[PDB]
Amino acid sequence: AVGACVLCNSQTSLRCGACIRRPFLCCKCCYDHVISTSHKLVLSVNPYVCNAPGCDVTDVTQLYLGGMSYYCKSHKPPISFPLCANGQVFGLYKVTDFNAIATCDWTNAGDYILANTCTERLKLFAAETLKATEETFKLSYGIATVREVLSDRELHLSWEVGKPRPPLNRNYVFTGYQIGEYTFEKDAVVYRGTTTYKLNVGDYFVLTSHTVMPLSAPTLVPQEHYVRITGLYPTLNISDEFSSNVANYQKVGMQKYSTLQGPPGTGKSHFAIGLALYYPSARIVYTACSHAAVDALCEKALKYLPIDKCSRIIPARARVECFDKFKVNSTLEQYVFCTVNALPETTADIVVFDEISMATNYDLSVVNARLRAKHYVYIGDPAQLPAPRTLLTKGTLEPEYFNSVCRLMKTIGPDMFLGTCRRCPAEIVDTVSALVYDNKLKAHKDKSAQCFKMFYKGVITHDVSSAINRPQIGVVREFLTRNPAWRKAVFISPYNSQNAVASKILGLPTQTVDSSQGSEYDYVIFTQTTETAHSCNVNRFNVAITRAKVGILCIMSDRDLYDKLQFTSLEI
Ligand SMILES: COc1ccc(C)cc1NC(=O)CN
Ligand SMILES: [Zn+2]
Ligand SMILES: [Zn+2]
Ligand SMILES: [Zn+2]
Repeated sequence: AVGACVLCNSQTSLRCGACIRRPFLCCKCCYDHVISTSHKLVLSVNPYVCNAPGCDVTDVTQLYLGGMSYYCKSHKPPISFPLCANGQVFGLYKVTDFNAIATCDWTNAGDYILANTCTERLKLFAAETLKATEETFKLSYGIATVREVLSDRELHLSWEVGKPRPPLNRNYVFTGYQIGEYTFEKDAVVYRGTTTYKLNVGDYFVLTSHTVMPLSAPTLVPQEHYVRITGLYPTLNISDEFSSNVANYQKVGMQKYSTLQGPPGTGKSHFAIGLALYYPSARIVYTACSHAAVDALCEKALKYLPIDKCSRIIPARARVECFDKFKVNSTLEQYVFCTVNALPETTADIVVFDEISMATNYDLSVVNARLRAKHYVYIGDPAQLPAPRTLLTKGTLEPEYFNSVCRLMKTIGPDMFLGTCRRCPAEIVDTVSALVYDNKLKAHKDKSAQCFKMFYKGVITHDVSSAINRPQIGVVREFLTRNPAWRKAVFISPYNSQNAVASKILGLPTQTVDSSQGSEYDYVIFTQTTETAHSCNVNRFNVAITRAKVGILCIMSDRDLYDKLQFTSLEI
């Protein structure tokens, strides 16, 4: 009820009642909000509404102070002062960017640009507002009910009339009814139940709309530079394996926070785990948004760090499987691996936040609120994929606007850059180096002579909006007959519907570009499927072709990206 101004910090009792997060505003800033926007409801212990019986005047510009009460122009007493006058709204202890964050619908790219270019408190206001908007949008969707059960993995659904149907992919996680979370993939639909239960007919699912908590901590803590390693104790016996990162590990101990840009296969988790060997007494918390990113850090830690000092933090609501080898939920172990939403309230000597392109400003802030650390390290790559922005439908979100860490990496550059790709055949490294890394990424591997490209537009069909290209899958099938070593390839495309078709026709394991991020395979077969902004996205393209260790086959739709691929072209 009585708090601090989200703009200039000048204490007040005035909260905007029209803002979905109800932020406190000072006398000066509340005025500049109500007179420039449709937002006219002003709060305190008592709201600014006409006290005269049965009067519906709530607009603060049409209200006045009659002693210690509030009334409109039609009900005010002779001795009454306007609540809105002289650039101020009457309150105790007596902006363009704040207005736009407060009133935008978050469907445009410019809304996200602003949410990242504004002041720090406006970043938290923006992150709270966006997350709250995203959750209330889930409520707009229709309830799905089980009509019949075909088998242990297939079912038929009945939808609510009037309310739209959400897109079916492993992106949208429903909550069965409390029979556990469930996901869907396309009249022959497949049901992916997180908890194994006999799919009851009549039982329904609904999109988990968790409540949005307020943000207290900043996205980035204030930067501190030191002239000596602070609170960390190095070794002069770090294995040659991690010696390439000694100068960077020291930079970590000489700054409050540091950023690491690591292109694919340049040694990000090797750097992250090697930081524990360089400061062997330090308590380190390894965090990331996804369970898969946390698990990939667990796998590297399992190889170099003592297993008895490790613990994998798993929340009670087990939404999918997790890394099994560390002791579970022992919050007190020297090494703690946990997702951002499951983080306990604790301290650390170092906090490592991985896959930073997937973080939102909300995630950056939660980490600063749940973890108080001597040093924070942000590992990721702004040339890789960002978190899906479900409300964003107009415009494209550039990497400098993914989050505060990405913004720093794209404007002032990263503190540390891993320049040598050790995963990919040089054809791939040379392509992405020119495409997204300003020719600064170098190849450790030779050219494999197993990277191919084919320009084939085929025929584009759609499953609602998720696209399919059966002729591009036909070309893959023909290629497989002539190149049987490729029988072990992973099939990748920008669309679930393309992947579902390729799975039945080719029999290859399937993966979307977005779900492939962080993973590597010997052989990759990629079909572009369409020439949309989604399938032409250079960060998505970069992720797609950098999954391969040995060979890649790219069936392309876009001439531009095809021409850039430094691969042997194939005929047909
Ligand atoms: C657009 O570049 C290419 C396209 C196709 C092939 C076979 C090679 C290159 N470029 C190189 O191998 C580096 N000069
Ligand atoms: Zn203010
Ligand atoms: Zn408002
Ligand atoms: Zn009135």
